[PDB]
Amino acid sequence: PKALACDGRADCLDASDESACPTRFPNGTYCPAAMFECKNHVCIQSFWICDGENDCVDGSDEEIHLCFNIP
Amino acid sequence: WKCDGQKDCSDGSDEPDLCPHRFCRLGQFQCRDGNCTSPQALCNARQDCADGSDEDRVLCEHHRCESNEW
Ligand SMILES: *[C@@H]1O[C@H](CO)[C@@H](O[C@@H]2O[C@H](CO)[C@@H](O[C@@H]3O[C@H](CO[C@H]4O[C@H](CO)[C@@H](O)[C@H](O)[C@@H]4O)[C@@H](O)[C@H](O[C@H]4O[C@H](CO)[C@@H](O)[C@H](O)[C@@H]4O)[C@@H]3O)[C@H](O)[C@H]2NC(C)=O)[C@H](O)[C@H]1NC(C)=O
Ligand SMILES: *[C@@H]1O[C@H](CO)[C@@H](O[C@@H]2O[C@H](CO)[C@@H](O[C@@H]3O[C@H](CO[C@H]4O[C@H](CO)[C@@H](O)[C@H](O)[C@@H]4O)[C@@H](O)[C@H](O[C@H]4O[C@H](CO)[C@@H](O)[C@H](O)[C@@H]4O)[C@@H]3O)[C@H](O)[C@H]2NC(C)=O)[C@H](O)[C@H]1NC(C)=O
Ligand SMILES: *[C@H]1O[C@H](CO)[C@H](O)[C@H](O)[C@H]1NC(C)=O
Ligand SMILES: [Ca+2]
Ligand SMILES: [Ca+2]
Ligand SMILES: [Ca+2]
Ligand SMILES: [Ca+2]
Repeated sequence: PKALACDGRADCLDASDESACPTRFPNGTYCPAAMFECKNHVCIQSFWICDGENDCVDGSDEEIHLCFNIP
Repeated sequence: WKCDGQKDCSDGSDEPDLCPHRFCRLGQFQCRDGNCTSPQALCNARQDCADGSDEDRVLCEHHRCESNEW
């Protein structure tokens, strides 16, 4: 469904629906501040970081250089 | 329904400019801290939000439901 495109979330199996649409804010930002964002422009609740699952399809959450600083 | 971009109301009071940022999809209640839950979770005596905004006293003070439930 078209309405699910560019809502912040992975809906295409390869998250293509987020991958090719504008920034969300004037300061050049793709996601609300209270969340974690991935290089394909999907963004997710913070606790998904390094939980063991590639939650945004680019897998930026599971790149360990993030949670080297998270207990 | 309030604060979701979809102008459900004709006069436009449904969507003010002082509206907080919406995290949840259309149809989902938004907790004050930004969490989401199904509408039936409101005032159900079970803390369904992290901070329990669905269980705030003011939200339940004059709660009502349809003719088929007691
Ligand atoms: C690009 O631009 C966006 C905004 O367009 C930035 O995101 C904002 O970042 C700021 C700073 O973190 C956020 O401001 C803070 O929000 C907290 C939460 O309140 C929000 O959510 C509630 C939910 O009920 C709403 O009611 C409310 O209106 C807000 O939307 C506040 O608690 C914070 O207040 C505290 O700090 C301030 C000082 O900053 C004090 O004055 C207060 O007393 C208090 O201590 C604060 O207001 C803002 O909410 C963010 N908005 C969004 C949409 O995310 C990005 O950070 C920015 N990104 C980049 C990379 O530049
Ligand atoms: C949806 O619901 C979930 C829970 O199911 C929320 O999770 C909480 O998120 C908040 C932040 O939004 C977390 O608060 C952080 O707590 C850190 C310390 O933890 C103690 O205090 C918290 C309560 O604040 C307790 O929950 C916890 O048990 C501990 O007692 C702080 O260090 C953090 O500070 C952050 O901001 C300051 C000020 O800018 C910075 O200096 C810090 O570096 C840091 O960035 C923060 O306050 C809280 O711990 C989470 N709780 C749980 C149980 O997960 C989600 O956030 C919510 N979804 C969204 C989108 O908001
Ligand atoms: C992203 O889109 C926003 C919409 O508010 C702004 O137009 C912003 O200038 C855009 N940034 C870029 C680099 O295109
Ligand atoms: Ca999407
Ligand atoms: Ca993850
Ligand atoms: Ca509305
Ligand atoms: Ca509840």
